[PDB]
Amino acid sequence: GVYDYKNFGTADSKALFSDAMAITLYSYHNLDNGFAAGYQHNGFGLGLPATLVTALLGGTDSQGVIPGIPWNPDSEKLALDAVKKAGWTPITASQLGYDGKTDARGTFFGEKAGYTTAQVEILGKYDAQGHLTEIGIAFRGTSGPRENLILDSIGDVINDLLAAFGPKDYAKNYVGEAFGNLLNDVVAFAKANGLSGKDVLVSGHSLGGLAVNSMADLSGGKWGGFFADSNYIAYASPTQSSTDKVLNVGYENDPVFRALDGSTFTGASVGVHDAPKESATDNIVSFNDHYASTAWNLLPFSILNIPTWISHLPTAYGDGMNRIIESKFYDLTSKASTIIVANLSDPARANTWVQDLNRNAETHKGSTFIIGSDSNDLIQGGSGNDYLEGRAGNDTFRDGGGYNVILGGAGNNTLDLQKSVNTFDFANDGAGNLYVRDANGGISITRDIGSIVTKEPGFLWGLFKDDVTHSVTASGLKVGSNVTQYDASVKGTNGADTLKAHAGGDWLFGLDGNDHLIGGVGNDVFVGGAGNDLMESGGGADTFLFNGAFGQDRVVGFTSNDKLVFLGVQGVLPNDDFRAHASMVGQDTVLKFGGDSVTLVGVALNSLSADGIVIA
Ligand SMILES: [Ca+2]
Ligand SMILES: [Ca+2]
Ligand SMILES: [Ca+2]
Ligand SMILES: [Ca+2]
Ligand SMILES: [Ca+2]
Ligand SMILES: [Ca+2]
Ligand SMILES: [Ca+2]
Ligand SMILES: [Ca+2]
Ligand SMILES: [Ca+2]
Ligand SMILES: [Zn+2]
Ligand SMILES: [Zn+2]
Repeated sequence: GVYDYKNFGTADSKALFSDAMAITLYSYHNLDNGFAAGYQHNGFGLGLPATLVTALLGGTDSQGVIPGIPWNPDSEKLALDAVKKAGWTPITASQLGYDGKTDARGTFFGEKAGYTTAQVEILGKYDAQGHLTEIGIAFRGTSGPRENLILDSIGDVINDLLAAFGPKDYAKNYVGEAFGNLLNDVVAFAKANGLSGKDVLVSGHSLGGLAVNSMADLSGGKWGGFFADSNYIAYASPTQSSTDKVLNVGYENDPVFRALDGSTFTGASVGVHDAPKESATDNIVSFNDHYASTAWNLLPFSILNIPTWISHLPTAYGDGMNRIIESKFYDLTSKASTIIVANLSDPARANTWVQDLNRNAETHKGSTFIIGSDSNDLIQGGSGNDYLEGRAGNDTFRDGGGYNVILGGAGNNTLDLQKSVNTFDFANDGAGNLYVRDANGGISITRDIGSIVTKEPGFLWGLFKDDVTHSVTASGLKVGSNVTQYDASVKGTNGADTLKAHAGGDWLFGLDGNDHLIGGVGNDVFVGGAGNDLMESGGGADTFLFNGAFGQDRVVGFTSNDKLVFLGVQGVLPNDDFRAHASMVGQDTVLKFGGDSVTLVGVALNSLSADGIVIA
């Protein structure tokens, strides 16, 4: 998964991420809440006020209205209830033995000149018996003194800030300067409660995220090395530490995210700065009204241009990346996966297709994950391989080709093929998968899509209608009661079956259990399913399709004109080809995808070509 961290598995890494997000949002105390609500209801026509940028960078004399920043009067309680719902309670000064200042929210403040407006939340997570089990440190970074955020233009302010982070280790030393003594008290408190460094989660967003990287960098030498083994997840940070400790999460179109290289100001800092970085998630797109709009994108992309900070806002971090976490596709992803997250206002969502525009970013490689919202989305996949997730709402999908998985989710969902139904083949395994194969051979596996919309240029049956709506049934595609019949198939059971294709060619659906699939002289598509399946070509131009936890399969009689298709399988890195997954065991080629494998019986590895092994 994209948020894998150290050596936690997929699941623990996800629980870790979800906690980092919760304590990070808590540190802002709903700063952007009224703004996010306004954008969601109305769109981004009014753009983004300079006052919001200065608030994000400099903090607030709170809590209440600020010009151009709509204020939710329940900002504070909403935020506190939320962090608690996530399992976290602020720890008091008194619990810490800390002699310094906390305000009425229980927030802690920086300790040295230049750092006194810096903020941090110290939170505890407790088991059902009320024993402390984890400590959360959520940095809320500031630039320093507020009156310095209006002395020049907002663009000068931003530009000067960035140029100041690297010289004299300003960004590196930040947490040591601001919170050096507080963090000593945290060590003592951790130890008295039987916690070590591994039980501490450190997070924060922005200058907060810059603080997370600072603390990582300081963790080896300060506080007796106690936090060296701590968990560091930083959101939308301009900087990256020189350790291997920090998971730097951000949107690729967030102009603050990765603005600096380490903490070094470069020629790209004020432009597009989308070079790959080891600690970073490089290719997560926030598909919001700005990213989507030609008008908003007229000016060159730059942090110095305030509208672009729309993609920096913390509410869309929490909302969008939680949907990644909840995704059915989550365990297919990895750190550099291209993930497009539906982040449009209610107005834009009605008429805008969520798609990878690849705007202001290096060329996206490998498969694309598009994650919808819980409302009605319009989702467009590209001509390569796509994983499209509708979630709730009535969603409409389009896709331009390749191999795809399309998950309608709850609701009444539609796949609009934009082409004649005569250019497609439809198969159905009776277990909720409808397969859609285009005229070039590209297969989509679809679930929970009840309508297919075709475009017929000629009259269908003499009967029907440029756009034509077919209803997906157990027995075929229905218009009223025209049938487009499913391709011929043989279906098994969830036990061990032998299935035999007819000479004409059959989709063979093994399903669960260890199946024996006997193709014939014709063109078969083999779907062994779960279990360890033995699949025999039997002649023809055959396709073998692997999805999910497909087991340990054996393929017999594979030739040049046959094709393997791996779609929604484990262990695939962007632009892996088959060689990355291939080895010889005896006279057999073996392809491994996580703990699943295909053995090509009697096939020499050197005899194979990438064109017959599709890795999506
Ligand atoms: Ca990128
Ligand atoms: Ca596609
Ligand atoms: Ca949806
Ligand atoms: Ca849906
Ligand atoms: Ca079976
Ligand atoms: Ca099977
Ligand atoms: Ca065959
Ligand atoms: Ca199998
Ligand atoms: Ca063949
Ligand atoms: Zn306990
Ligand atoms: Zn056999």
